[PDB]
Amino acid sequence: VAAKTLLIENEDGKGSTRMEVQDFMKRFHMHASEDDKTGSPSTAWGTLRFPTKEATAPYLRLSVNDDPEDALLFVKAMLAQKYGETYDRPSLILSVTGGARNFTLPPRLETAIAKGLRLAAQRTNAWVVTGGTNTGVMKLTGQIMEALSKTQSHFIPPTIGIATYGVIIGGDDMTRGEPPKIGLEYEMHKKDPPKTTPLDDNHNLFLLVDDGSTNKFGKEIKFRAAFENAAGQAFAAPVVTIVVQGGPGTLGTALQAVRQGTPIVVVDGSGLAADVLAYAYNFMHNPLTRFKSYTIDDLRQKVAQTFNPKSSQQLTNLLDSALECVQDPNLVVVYSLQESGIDEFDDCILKAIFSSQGKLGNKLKQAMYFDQLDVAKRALSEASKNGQHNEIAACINDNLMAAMMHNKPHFVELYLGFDAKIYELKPSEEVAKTNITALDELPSFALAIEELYKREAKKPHSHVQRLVSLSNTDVLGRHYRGRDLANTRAYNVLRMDQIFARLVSKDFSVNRDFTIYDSKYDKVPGIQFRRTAQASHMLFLWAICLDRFRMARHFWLIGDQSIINALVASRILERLSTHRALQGPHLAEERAKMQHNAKKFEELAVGVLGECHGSDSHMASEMLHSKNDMFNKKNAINIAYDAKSLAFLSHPATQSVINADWYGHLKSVTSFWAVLFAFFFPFFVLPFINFSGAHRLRRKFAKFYSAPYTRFISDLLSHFVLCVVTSYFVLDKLEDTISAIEWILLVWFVALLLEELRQMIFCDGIAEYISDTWNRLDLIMITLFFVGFFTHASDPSNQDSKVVSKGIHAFLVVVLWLRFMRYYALSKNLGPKLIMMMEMMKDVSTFVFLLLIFLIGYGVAAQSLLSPDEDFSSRTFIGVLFRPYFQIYGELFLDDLNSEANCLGDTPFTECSRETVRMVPFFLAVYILGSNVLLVNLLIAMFNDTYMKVQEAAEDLWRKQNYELCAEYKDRPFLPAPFILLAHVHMLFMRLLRLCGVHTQEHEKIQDDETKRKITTFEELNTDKFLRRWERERQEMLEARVKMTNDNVVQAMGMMDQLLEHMISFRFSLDQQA
Amino acid sequence: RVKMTNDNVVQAMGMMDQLLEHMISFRFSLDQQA
Ligand SMILES: CC(C)CCC[C@@H](C)[C@H]1CC[C@H]2[C@@H]3CC=C4C[C@@H](O)CC[C@]4(C)[C@H]3CC[C@]12C
Ligand SMILES: CC(C)CCC[C@@H](C)[C@H]1CC[C@H]2[C@@H]3CC=C4C[C@@H](O)CC[C@]4(C)[C@H]3CC[C@]12C
Ligand SMILES: CC(C)CCC[C@@H](C)[C@H]1CC[C@H]2[C@@H]3CC=C4C[C@@H](O)CC[C@]4(C)[C@H]3CC[C@]12C
Repeated sequence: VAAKTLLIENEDGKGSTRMEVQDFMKRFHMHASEDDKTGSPSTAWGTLRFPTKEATAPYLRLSVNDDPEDALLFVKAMLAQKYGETYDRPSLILSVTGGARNFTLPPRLETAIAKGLRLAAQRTNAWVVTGGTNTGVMKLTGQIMEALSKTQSHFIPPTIGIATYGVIIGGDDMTRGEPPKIGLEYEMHKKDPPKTTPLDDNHNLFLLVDDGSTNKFGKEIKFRAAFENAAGQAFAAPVVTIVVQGGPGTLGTALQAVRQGTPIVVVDGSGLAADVLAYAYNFMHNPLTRFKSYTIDDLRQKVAQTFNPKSSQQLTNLLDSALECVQDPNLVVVYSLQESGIDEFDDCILKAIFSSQGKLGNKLKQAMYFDQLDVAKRALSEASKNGQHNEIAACINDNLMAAMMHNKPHFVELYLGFDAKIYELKPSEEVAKTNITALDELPSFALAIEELYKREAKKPHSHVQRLVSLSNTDVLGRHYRGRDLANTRAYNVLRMDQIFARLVSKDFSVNRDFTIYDSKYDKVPGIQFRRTAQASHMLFLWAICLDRFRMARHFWLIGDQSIINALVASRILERLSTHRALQGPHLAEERAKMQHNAKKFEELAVGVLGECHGSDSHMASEMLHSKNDMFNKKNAINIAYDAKSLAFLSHPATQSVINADWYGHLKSVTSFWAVLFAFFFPFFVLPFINFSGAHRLRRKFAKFYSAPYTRFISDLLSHFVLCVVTSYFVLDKLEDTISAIEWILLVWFVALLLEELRQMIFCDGIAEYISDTWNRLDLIMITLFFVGFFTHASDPSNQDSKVVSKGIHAFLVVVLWLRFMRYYALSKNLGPKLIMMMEMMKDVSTFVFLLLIFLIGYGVAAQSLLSPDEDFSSRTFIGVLFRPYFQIYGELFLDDLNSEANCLGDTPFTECSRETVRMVPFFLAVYILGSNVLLVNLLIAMFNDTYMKVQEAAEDLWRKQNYELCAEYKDRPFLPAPFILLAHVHMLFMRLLRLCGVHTQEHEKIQDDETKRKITTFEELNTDKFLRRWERERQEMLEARVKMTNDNVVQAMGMMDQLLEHMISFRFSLDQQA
Repeated sequence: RVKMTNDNVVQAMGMMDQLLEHMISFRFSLDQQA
């Protein structure tokens, strides 16, 4: 369909307005003949489709008196219709100029020129301005640019051809249609009488300058020069002229480009006027020994050989134009394959860009697009050596913001190495001040990170705009689900940090202090280091949020608290890969491979812990008990449990930290029986034990009874005394009145119900407490004791109510002794057997679902077959469901079946009354073959395959339950269970500190700054040692060595081909010298 | 074996760079001799 609306850019350059196609293209005019001066408005514009081309290039016929800024606005409106309003702006205008006739090149120089032009068009997104015809230099530029059109997706570089209308074949066919011509076919083989030069088929745009003449060339040179000057004025881009062969008109074009300030790159080895300009640049600028023999008379003889003028004054004017074209050494850049190299054409384009109109930040942006960091490093060292460090440091902010924009982390490390603070970032546009003080306290680097979030969110199919639109949060970061603050400042970094704290966990939170960024704290020691740490953490969280791995590695390496930030990263990238805001096919591989990158951070985090376990176990235990102040004073193993990293929690150094968090961090009593002997005799063991006056022994006893192992063995001893005293209650006979042991059981389970209600209501929440298995077993033993005690206490004198009370309390016996198995998770040899039994219970339920078929079928058939003449009752159903079971487990009741069958023979099934009654054996025979030889041994094979499947996963789940049991018993009350309600009375004393008295005094231990600086230097030394060892291990792999020697063979084969070409040139010079 | 042939490729690339520098010096001496 033809487009009726086009987005034309405004005169301010900050917006685009939709208009009609005829109303925008009425400013483009045309001339029907040479006598017409004002002419008609143009009716020949639209889309022309070439043969063997999938797309139709837009053509526009414009007048010679029309302005080139309207043609550049029409090209920008065509690019806005092609690739949306957020199209790629060009950074280079490559003016391909040279011979309009056919010019055969050597294949090494044409391959190097086409590879440099394709690499500059792929990297810089450059606009190619050529002649547009399919003959010679413009056809070679179209053959260079057609390889970039197929190998690169998304936005393509446009190849604009500016050509005269009267020489273009098919312009009368282009002028014979109602505009816009949507896909009109261009016939290059059509015989046009007055125009014989067809257009190039690989040119992606056409500008046909119409002065009304026919078969005239050179009428569109000044219009293409004004279009290149208008594009360099509009996009703030340098214009570079590529020159290959060429005539005297190309020499006058290069002389007018050198007079206009445009730098020109001449490719030597292309012959003609380009070799004459290369010989003039060799005689005028090059002091080499091959260029020492070049003379003005030899260059005049080469100009008479190539151009061949009719007069000697024209040869003197051509030699003067070749001298004045190569008079400026900055404006002429000579590229040779025998001098520069094969991969030096884009370096010659970058050298012409550095030798162009020189802004320093635009040269660093063009070097960051061209990706030659040694060129920008030598230019920054030359700018620092010339005393221009203030102009370098003024332009390093926008170059560094473009370096995080275009994702070049070696340039990020280059600008970070060139004396620039990472907390000295300022945005490109000014931020409007809101009435909220949280945005008023945000510094300029937070506005720079919010500018990079708004720049990354302006791309189409962006996952961050779908992340914000599915966030349902406020601009302060609260999830309560003003609109100008929700449109302009919606990507503020406090709201992003609250979305990241929600995206790690439900209870995860971060803490950022901007009050060290004031100028009054500049004299504080280490405030600049904490400023670089907070800015590296914010740019680190932005680097995960843009999923760039190497920039996140660089901000992880220059940041502090590396292990905690790597765990938080790996959790938020592994959860953000499997998220509904990243659903969609176009964000497919960024779904996948970033999850791959997420596993990379998990492996990275383990190795820094391994580097800590390479260095010192005691410094690693001092590392992992340190509470980071940016994450609400949480230790790193709680960050691992909230981050759910099972690979980090199964490490033995983390298990050394968790077993140091057991036993009160006391290195004397570590055995179970030694802790039981210390708990049974406290006064006779704890002075005699090793350490961690009377106040020191009281502090040692207070360190002993605040251990989680001591509270765990107190809860185990209280549960053992509970189960033994309820065993002595339920086995002994209940009296006619209420006994004192029933009052002790009532007070004991009343304290257990008060501790269960204190764990349910005031501690965690109802949905967290209902998800636990053992809390539900505790609730059903509370309900079983209260049902049996209400059945006893409804009628204490009835013996039948005592029978109902013991039959209700047998469930309490079975569930209480089964709840004694929940203390076996602290043992090393019992806990994975419990997790393997809980994995194996699905195979148990599969065996029950297999055996119920055989049991119900043989039970109904067997009980119907031994009793033919019997009415149905309950006892027939008990006779179905009873005996078959116990015939699986071994008691094959047989005499009782011979007595039930009423068979009177001396043989055990003979002389029976019913003749069909001696088939109960045969059904019993096939039942015990189906049960005791088929299904139970299928369990055996299912348990062997089940245990050999999930043994290591049961071990890693035991490590997660080990830190979950240590965190559960660290927050346990210090008293055991029948004292615990009295300890809840002490919690009621905390209620006396809460609201009425309000005299609560609490404090926390503050660590030393020297110990935290030693832990941070230990973290930086272990992280640098692990990244050096991991780079050596990545370089020491087999695949990297065979790929490195394959690239070195390919470079040695290129060096051998260059040495063979230099030896062939030396043999040709030795043949021509003779 | 793959580390020994990687070191031998690196030594052969250094010998090819020295042979290319000697051939460029011989071509510069043949240019200056004319
Ligand atoms: C091979 C099977 C699956 C097919 C069906 C066979 C059944 C219907 C047949 C095969 C042999 C038969 C038995 C053979 C002989 C007698 C003795 C007679 O005094 C009473 C019936 C009784 C006890 C038959 C009952 C039915 C019986 C069990
Ligand atoms: C079902 C497949 C596996 C084989 C079928 C075997 C069945 C039909 C056969 C095998 C042995 C047979 C029994 C062998 C002997 C006797 C004793 C006779 O006084 C009555 C029939 C009776 C009780 C038969 C009933 C049918 C019987 C149970
Ligand atoms: C290797 C295994 C399969 C051994 C074979 C077992 C079979 C053939 C045996 C085991 C028990 C046997 C039964 C035992 C008792 C009786 C009752 C009798 O009045 C008729 C035969 C009958 C019903 C037998 C039939 C054959 C029998 C079912």
